[PDB]
Amino acid sequence: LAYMEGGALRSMSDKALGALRLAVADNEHLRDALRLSEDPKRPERKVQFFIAVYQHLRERIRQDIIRTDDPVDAIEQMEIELARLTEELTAREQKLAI
Amino acid sequence: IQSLTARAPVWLAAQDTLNQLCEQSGETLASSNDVTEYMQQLLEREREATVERDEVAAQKRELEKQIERLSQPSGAEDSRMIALAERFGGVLLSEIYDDITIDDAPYFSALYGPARHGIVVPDLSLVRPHLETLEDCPEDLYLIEGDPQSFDDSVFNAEEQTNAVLVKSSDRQWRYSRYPELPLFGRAARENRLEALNLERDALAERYATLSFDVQKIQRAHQAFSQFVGKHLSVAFDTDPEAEIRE
Amino acid sequence: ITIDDAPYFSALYGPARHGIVVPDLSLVRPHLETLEDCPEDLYLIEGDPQSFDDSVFNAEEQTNAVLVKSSDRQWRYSRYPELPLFGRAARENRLEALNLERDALAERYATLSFDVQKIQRAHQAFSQFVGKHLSVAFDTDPEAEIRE
Repeated sequence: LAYMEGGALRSMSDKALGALRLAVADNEHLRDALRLSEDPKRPERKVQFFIAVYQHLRERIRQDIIRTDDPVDAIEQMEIELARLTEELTAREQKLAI
Repeated sequence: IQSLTARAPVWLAAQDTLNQLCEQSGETLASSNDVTEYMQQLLEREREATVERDEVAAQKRELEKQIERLSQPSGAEDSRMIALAERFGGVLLSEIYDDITIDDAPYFSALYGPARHGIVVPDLSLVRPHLETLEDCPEDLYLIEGDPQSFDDSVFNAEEQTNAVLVKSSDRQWRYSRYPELPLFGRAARENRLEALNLERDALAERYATLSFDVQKIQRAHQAFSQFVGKHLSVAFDTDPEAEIRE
Repeated sequence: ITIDDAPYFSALYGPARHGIVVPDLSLVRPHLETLEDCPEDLYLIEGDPQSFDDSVFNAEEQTNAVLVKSSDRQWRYSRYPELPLFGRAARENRLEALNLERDALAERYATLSFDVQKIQRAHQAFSQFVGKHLSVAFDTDPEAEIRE
């Protein structure tokens, strides 16, 4: 993005914030951090929000079965878990039927 | 300078995408040809993992089929044994011997032979009409005559031997039943054994899930590489503009 | 034995289909306790291997099935199987059909491999082009500019 004027950057930021609004509807702490982050005179808050995201995304890892501190690398582990749980669901359905 | 600046953003985005893609892999890419050999290695790993996954899946399916075969009403040839059992006022012999001990279970199973799973019908004349109708049934259906509640032991030409039983099934004909393990009769701990089968299949399913996830990961990596090359090759491995622009 | 009655013979014999024609029965009883690898429900019959008399059954023929008084209070109902243990005649045509299917699969694999080879070659040609002529690819003719 180093070679793009500021107006387009503002537009992408606006669209991303619009998406985040829907995305973080459920959470309250992340929602509050986002609501703080839009003050143009406190830029660091935005950065903090990102940290607050990753930080949060780490605590809810459920590290009991996951290890990757980086949430980006935990998508594979969640996919593994969904596949395993689909197998377990099939087994449970058969057991309930019998 | 303006030409290089115009070229810049495309090159920079390409470099970032390529770096992410390669770092995701253990290897670092340096050429279009190198990307092609990486694709070939990806295909090799995929065509391997799929074979192991299918083999594990076949083993798994066999395990669940075996587990089910022991399920209901009392683990037996319940595919048609059910209808064959309630359609006539009889009771499964295996169920009749459901509570026999694990020790007497092998002896009685060997004694009864292929007739272990038979159905007790004191008349044998209820099945006489329906016999012609039966075209969907186990290739060898077994029936015994007596009181289902208190059936008297089938009279046999039995002859017990060490961990086995000889029997004379018909004139000049002997069947020698070696004491089986984990028999048909005594279907109380056989439920425990099908539980053991479930335990066994747990690891099979775990391994199958790991193989399936590996297959999915390789597929997604290949698709990402394809999309990359679709958007990316035009500027891949080209010189850095930023240094030129600064100079 | 004939193909026609082979399913009948198999249905009649049941699990006793697989049996050894030992006219003595005396080598088994001492060795009976000595048999451990043998099939759990081993079947043995007394008869002459040179001329094996028809085995003893109280057989009644139902439509594509049989009922035999196997023993007292034991009437056994069986159906006609396919590819019976008796009358195999080496069933060589089944082997041939399986070989036909395998050979068709191999031919299909060969054709697909040839197609993959051609696709690989085309890919390598494209890579070669983009490695050596991509820079000037699709660009205009400089002769007009030179003349201008």
